[PDB]
Amino acid sequence: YCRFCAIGQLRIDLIDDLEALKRFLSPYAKINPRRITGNCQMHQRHVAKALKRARYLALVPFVKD
Amino acid sequence: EVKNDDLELALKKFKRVSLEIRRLAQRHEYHLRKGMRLREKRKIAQKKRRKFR
Amino acid sequence: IAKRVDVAFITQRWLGGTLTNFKTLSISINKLNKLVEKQAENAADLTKKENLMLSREIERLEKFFGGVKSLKRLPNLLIVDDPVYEKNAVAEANILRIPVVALCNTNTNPELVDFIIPANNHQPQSTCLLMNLLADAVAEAKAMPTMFAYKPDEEIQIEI
Amino acid sequence: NVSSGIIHVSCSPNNTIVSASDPGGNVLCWASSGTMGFKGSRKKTPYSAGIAADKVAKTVKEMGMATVKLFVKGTGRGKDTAIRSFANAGLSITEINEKTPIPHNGCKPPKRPR
Amino acid sequence: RKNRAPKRTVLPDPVFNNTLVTRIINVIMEDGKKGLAQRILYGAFDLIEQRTKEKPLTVFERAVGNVMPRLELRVRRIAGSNYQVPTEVPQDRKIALALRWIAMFARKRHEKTMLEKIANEIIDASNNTGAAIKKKDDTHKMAEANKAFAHMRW
RNA sequence: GGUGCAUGGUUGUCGUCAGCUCGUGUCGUGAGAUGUUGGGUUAAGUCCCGCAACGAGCGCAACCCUUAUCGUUAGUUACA
RNA sequence: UAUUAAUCUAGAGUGUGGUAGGGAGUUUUGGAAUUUCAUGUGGAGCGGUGAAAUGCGUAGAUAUAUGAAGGAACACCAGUGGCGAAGGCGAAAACUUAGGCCAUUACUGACGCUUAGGCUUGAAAGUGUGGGGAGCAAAUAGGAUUAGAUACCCUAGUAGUCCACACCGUAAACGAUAGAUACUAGCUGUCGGGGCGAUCCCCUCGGUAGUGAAGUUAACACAUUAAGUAUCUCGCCUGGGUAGUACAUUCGCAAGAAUGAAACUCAAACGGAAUUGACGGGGACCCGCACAAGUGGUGGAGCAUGUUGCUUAAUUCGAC
Repeated sequence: YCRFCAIGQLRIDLIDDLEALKRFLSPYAKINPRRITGNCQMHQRHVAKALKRARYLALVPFVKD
Repeated sequence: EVKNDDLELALKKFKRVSLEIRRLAQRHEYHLRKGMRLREKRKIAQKKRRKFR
Repeated sequence: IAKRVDVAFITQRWLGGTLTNFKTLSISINKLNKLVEKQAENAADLTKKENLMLSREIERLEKFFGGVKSLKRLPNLLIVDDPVYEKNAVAEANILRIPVVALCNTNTNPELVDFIIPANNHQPQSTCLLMNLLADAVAEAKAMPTMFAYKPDEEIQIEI
Repeated sequence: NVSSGIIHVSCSPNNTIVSASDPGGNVLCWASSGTMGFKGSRKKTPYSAGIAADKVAKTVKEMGMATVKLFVKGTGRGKDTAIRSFANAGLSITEINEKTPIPHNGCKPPKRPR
Repeated sequence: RKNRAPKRTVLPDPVFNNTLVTRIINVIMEDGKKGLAQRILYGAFDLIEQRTKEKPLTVFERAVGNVMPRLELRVRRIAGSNYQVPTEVPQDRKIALALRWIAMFARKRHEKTMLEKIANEIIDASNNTGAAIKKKDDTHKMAEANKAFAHMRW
């Protein structure tokens, strides 16, 4: 279930589609792999970078809910 | 990793969380290499692509 | 097809070799027919366990020879419902010199059958029509009334 | 003691420790797998951890406690069964947190046991 | 690998009307005879109402009910430090083990004529004084002692 | 008298284990495979479905000896 | 075959529009977590394997919870992966940014490719200098199974591991697959581009992979990225130990490395793959007084039996 090729924005950054980035983020502050997300993986790797930034930005915890 | 559902149901939901943490953090007591880390990442990818698909 | 034109046919397992190897299979089908004839002649001359074993062996031979037991001679021509489904049949036909007619599918290969026909088995509209018309060819060849091959749209035998 | 408090459970491949403590940090009691006649191989089993956890829950119930906080720190296989032992030993549970020394992929660990 | 086989239980002793009676007679078997252990059991009962008086039928059924064990221990080893794992057994082997215990603790003793010693042995095994009840208590207490190794069952 | 480092004849052994195979044929450039393996069943390849397969033999069992119900040939020296 | 001139690009590459990636290096920040430090508590353990042991510990150890210093790398994200000259890259960010991708009609206009020479890099170890040893750990110290054992394991601990100038310029440098050019299905599956639509299920061309047609190979197996198709070029293998030992060239302060022999011997090489078995501290399947149980018997004891080491006038031989 892609959320960036589906939305057609095609623009990935820190804060403009955060809920779309979190759609691939489990409540456990962990991102689902490619075999679970099943998307174009441009947007999924962008999610990877953005949510690792969020962990660095303390949006979501490292090891917590 | 917090789990607060009921007196006992919270632990029932926490069982899977504890299993996940135990399987994730078990690799800090033996020898490992970064190339072997990528190797085992590819191996588990193949495992979940063949079994879990 | 058989009830419209009398002809030897194979419906059970086409054995992995019944045309390139048919000598010890000719003797096998002869043993089967002879044992059935003896059982018709026999009426409980032995213990019933031996009769149970006799029926056991008869059915064992039937479950492999049930298809190939009506012809006593090698065929001069054979049809195929699917080239990949009848690997034994096409193999034994290529060992001989008899041409092959098959209903090729897009997942099959067209370099295996002497008469490639794009007839689907997943879609029954082709296979039913082709079976009926193959029957009708030899029917009109034998000077008997013909059912199909002159209709714009024959019987709709769509499989569920 | 105080009705509140925290029960902490730590596990290493050949050790388990369980301590009932005040919320400020000071402990009220603690036990380990070696406290009984199961030291060694028998102390790597969930039985030793369960009995130690029951012992500390019982001795802190005598010392005075109720529904407790749950702090697990470690990577042991019995880190889930210990919480069940807390729940069934009178020191019931409502929530559980993680104080584990789980390292984000870091430096060299000890040598490989095999 | 053989599996469940048709074990057979013979007709009960038709002078006391109990299958456990004939099983006991055929477990304490000396020289092969049942006319031997039958006399042994009858004289044992006679001396039972002679010393330590008790009705033979009630005391026998009570002993049969009580001296039966609870579980069994299978030996398990992988590399070292072998241990036991609990397992369940049908009651036939339980009463068989009771038979064997009675035979072993009766056929061998000083303290003269066997009549009174076997009567004393069966009476002690009946009134819960330790001759076979201790094994039943231990096998229950054994599971909670080596439970750390008992849990390791596959 | 010996060399079972010639052996025969005879066996034991795995093991009464459920295995050993073979002819028809085909594939693999080749050793090799296939039929037997797997899955069902009395210990049991007693037996069956299946397949590059078809059948057939050896082991095995049903078949043989003893135990064995009734009847049948016939009755003493068993019986009495 | 090669040269001559220019327009055509169509490979060399280039432009416009877009473009994925942990590329690399340098720089910036952060603490989840451990140790020191601070608050404490507490009783008798902690540390850990195959059982345990070395070791820490009543002076307070382990544990218990966070916080400053410290430095390591940054759970999932992590792709039948991307990128990357193989080599290697995973917290996040910035600078240079290499190259990957199409829409590439357009563009100098054969410019091109390999390439011994040469240049560079090639992991990591280790090591010269400046740091921490918080954590790990070679060497080291101890316990432990091997007949010892340095080897499995566990605990600690110096250099070092981690950073920068870096060096050794060596590999299991693996796709065990040298590059560049032109072409070759389908399918399986990860990815990029343009195009047009909700995203997968859309097309095209490519990067990294596989089954597999034709094709190739000794078979295994390559197969659109070939080991194919043909070309071009370079280096190597024309047997193994001999053999990285002889001489000898070169790099290095350091630890050590690149090219490179023989006499002598074997018909072979720890030659390769496939190919039928049993074993496996690899198992699946199928069964047996094969195992438990009691009955016993022997090993414990007496004779009865025959033998064996010994002893005889022979203690007949074999069955081991």
